[PDB]
Amino acid sequence: STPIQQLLEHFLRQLQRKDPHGFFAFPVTDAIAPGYSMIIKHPMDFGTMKDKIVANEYKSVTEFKADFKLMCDNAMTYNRPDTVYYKLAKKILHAGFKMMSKERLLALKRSMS
Ligand SMILES: COc1cc(-c2cc(C)c(=O)n(C)c2C)cc(OC)c1C[NH+](C)C
Repeated sequence: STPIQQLLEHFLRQLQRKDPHGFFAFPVTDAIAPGYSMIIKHPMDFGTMKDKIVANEYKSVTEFKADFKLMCDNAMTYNRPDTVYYKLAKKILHAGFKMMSKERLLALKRSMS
């Protein structure tokens, strides 16, 4: 494991703790969400993000945050605002962006000195 992989695994574990039912753990299938593949063209989930960390496919925290944002945005696009998925996606998105904020990453960058 490399330092970037350990950092991304830490952020991913913290985000995944906010989804105890595993709604974001693996891809959404059309069987459990009719028309999903017809509405969501760039699917994303925590399991795919984990595979990308293990394969060393993320060059930066910005790329990781972009996948996290895509996952939440997909749930808010497919699902209406009064649904469990939309509400959890909104809660998870705000918490993840606070955790990986520019202030937190600037403090972490300054600690690399
Ligand atoms: C009902 O259960 C699930 C629901 C969703 C889900 C997740 C999201 C983000 C979504 O937008 N939709 C529309 C759906 C249907 C995913 C699931 O598994 C990945 C499961 C099955 N789990 C064992 C709990």
